[PDB]
Amino acid sequence: ASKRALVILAKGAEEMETVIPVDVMRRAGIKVTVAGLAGKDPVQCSRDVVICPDASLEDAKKEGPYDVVVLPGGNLGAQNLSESAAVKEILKEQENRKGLIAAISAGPTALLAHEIGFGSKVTTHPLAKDKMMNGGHYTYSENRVEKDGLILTSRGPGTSFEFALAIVEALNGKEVAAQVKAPLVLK
Amino acid sequence: ASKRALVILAKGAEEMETVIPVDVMRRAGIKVTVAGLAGKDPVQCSRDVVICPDASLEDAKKEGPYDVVVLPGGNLGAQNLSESAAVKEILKEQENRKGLIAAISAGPTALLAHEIGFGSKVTTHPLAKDKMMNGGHYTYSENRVEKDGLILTSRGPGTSFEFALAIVEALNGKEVAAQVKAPLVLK
Ligand SMILES: [Cl-]
Ligand SMILES: [Cl-]
Repeated sequence: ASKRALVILAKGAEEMETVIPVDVMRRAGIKVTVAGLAGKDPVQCSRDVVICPDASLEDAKKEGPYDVVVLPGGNLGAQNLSESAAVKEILKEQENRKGLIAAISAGPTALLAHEIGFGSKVTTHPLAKDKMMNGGHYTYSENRVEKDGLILTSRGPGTSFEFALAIVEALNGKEVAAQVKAPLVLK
Repeated sequence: ASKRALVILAKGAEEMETVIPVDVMRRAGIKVTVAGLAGKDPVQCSRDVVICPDASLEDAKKEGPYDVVVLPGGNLGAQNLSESAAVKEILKEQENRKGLIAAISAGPTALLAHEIGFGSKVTTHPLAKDKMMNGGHYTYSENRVEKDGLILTSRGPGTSFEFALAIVEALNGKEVAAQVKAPLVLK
């Protein structure tokens, strides 16, 4: 049976960090739900790309659980994720069931907000390091993609392919990830 | 005065190849119009990401000319671009005024359809080479980004950052492109 991903899309999300993992996951045959934090309406991302979600988060969360919960970054997107009690419950549920949780750039700061995966090695965008590290609850990594325990993290738009393909490797295995990689014309 | 980009968005467009250049161009302070080929309504891209355009192409073309006309790829997106008389006229106008024309993956095959920039060195997605080369009207390149005459081309999702930053260098110069690059966390 196909693996399922939930991608939580908030106003101010980094659109590249949203679209790259959605697209690459779908290339891997993962069933991806782009879920609007605020409802079903279109979401204005950080650089003004407007994306129509597949479903509201309210609805999508009723179709859980998912094999991965994905948090794109963008500073204001991550702030919105961090403020959401719905996100908090989704992430706590995922952690409790030992499911993959994946977050990129500023997205990992929502893990901090919701007290998820403390004691894990994490990376973030370099500009989000100090936020993420407030309290010393995680160990920092400068790896382009990091994985420790349940928590898969990555740094920025420029690491989004590596992040997505890591998610694919975790869910569908290394061979699938390599087959999806080739037609992308990555370096 | 700010440079202006027109990005033509057709059903079946590769969403990564649309969003990466839009986002990176806006980071460079370029004023970008995402123009819907079919009108103002949301566009279903190749991997089912749904993007709401800024304007219809019909409207956006009245606000020309632009410093760059950008054609994302995706096989079916490029086919739709190739069939459009509106695209044909936009591209012919741009060529006539010696403006930059930029196309990625399958997107360059619309240049072939519309007889634009014959005799230029071009690259495409490897799977779009034979289409592009039908007739021998261009010279093929395996460079990740290629530029010859008016025509800037690139290969795939994985070359989209390099493509976008080439557009930025052409419009706003190398220093701007380097400053936009750093916060992306590219390899
Ligand atoms: Cl940001
Ligand atoms: Cl395609």
